[PDB]
Amino acid sequence: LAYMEGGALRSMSDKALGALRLAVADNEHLRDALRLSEDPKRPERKVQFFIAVYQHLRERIRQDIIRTDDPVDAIEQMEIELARLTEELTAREQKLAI
Amino acid sequence: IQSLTARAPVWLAAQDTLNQLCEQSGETLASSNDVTEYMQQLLEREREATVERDEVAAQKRELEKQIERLSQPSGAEDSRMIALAERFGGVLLSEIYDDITIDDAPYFSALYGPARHGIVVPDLSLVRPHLETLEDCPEDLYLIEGDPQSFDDSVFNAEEQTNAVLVKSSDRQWRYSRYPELPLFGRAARENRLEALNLERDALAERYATLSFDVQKIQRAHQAFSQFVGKHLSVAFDTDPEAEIRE
Amino acid sequence: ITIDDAPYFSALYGPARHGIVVPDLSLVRPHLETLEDCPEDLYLIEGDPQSFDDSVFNAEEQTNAVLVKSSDRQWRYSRYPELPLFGRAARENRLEALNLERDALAERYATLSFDVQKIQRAHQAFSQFVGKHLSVAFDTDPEAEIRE
Repeated sequence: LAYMEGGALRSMSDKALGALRLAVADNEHLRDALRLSEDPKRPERKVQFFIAVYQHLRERIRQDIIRTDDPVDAIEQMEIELARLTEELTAREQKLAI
Repeated sequence: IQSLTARAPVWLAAQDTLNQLCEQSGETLASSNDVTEYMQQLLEREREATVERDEVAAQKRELEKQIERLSQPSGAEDSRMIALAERFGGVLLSEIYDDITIDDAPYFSALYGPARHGIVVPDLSLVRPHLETLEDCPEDLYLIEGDPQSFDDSVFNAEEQTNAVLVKSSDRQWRYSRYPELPLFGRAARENRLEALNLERDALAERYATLSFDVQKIQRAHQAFSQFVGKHLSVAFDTDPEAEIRE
Repeated sequence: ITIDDAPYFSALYGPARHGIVVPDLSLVRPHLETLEDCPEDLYLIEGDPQSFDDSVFNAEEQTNAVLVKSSDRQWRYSRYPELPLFGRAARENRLEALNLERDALAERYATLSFDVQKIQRAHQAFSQFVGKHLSVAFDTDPEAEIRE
């Protein structure tokens, strides 16, 4: 993005914030951090929000079965878990039927 | 300078995408040809993992089929044994011997032979009409005559031997039943054994899930590489503009 | 034995289909306790291997099935199987059909491999082009500019 004027950057930021609004509807702490982050005179808050995201995304890892501190690398582990749980669901359905 | 600046953003985005893609892999890419050999290695790993996954899946399916075969009403040839059992006022012999001990279970199973799973019908004349109708049934259906509640032991030409039983099934004909393990009769701990089968299949399913996830990961990596090359090759491995622009 | 009655013979014999024609029965009883690898429900019959008399059954023929008084209070109902243990005649045509299917699969694999080879070659040609002529690819003719 180093070679793009500021107006387009503002537009992408606006669209991303619009998406985040829907995305973080459920959470309250992340929602509050986002609501703080839009003050143009406190830029660091935005950065903090990102940290607050990753930080949060780490605590809810459920590290009991996951290890990757980086949430980006935990998508594979969640996919593994969904596949395993689909197998377990099939087994449970058969057991309930019998 | 303006030409290089115009070229810049495309090159920079390409470099970032390529770096992410390669770092995701253990290897670092340096050429279009190198990307092609990486694709070939990806295909090799995929065509391997799929074979192991299918083999594990076949083993798994066999395990669940075996587990089910022991399920209901009392683990037996319940595919048609059910209808064959309630359609006539009889009771499964295996169920009749459901509570026999694990020790007497092998002896009685060997004694009864292929007739272990038979159905007790004191008349044998209820099945006489329906016999012609039966075209969907186990290739060898077994029936015994007596009181289902208190059936008297089938009279046999039995002859017990060490961990086995000889029997004379018909004139000049002997069947020698070696004491089986984990028999048909005594279907109380056989439920425990099908539980053991479930335990066994747990690891099979775990391994199958790991193989399936590996297959999915390789597929997604290949698709990402394809999309990359679709958007990316035009500027891949080209010189850095930023240094030129600064100079 | 004939193909026609082979399913009948198999249905009649049941699990006793697989049996050894030992006219003595005396080598088994001492060795009976000595048999451990043998099939759990081993079947043995007394008869002459040179001329094996028809085995003893109280057989009644139902439509594509049989009922035999196997023993007292034991009437056994069986159906006609396919590819019976008796009358195999080496069933060589089944082997041939399986070989036909395998050979068709191999031919299909060969054709697909040839197609993959051609696709690989085309890919390598494209890579070669983009490695050596991509820079000037699709660009205009400089002769007009030179003349201008």
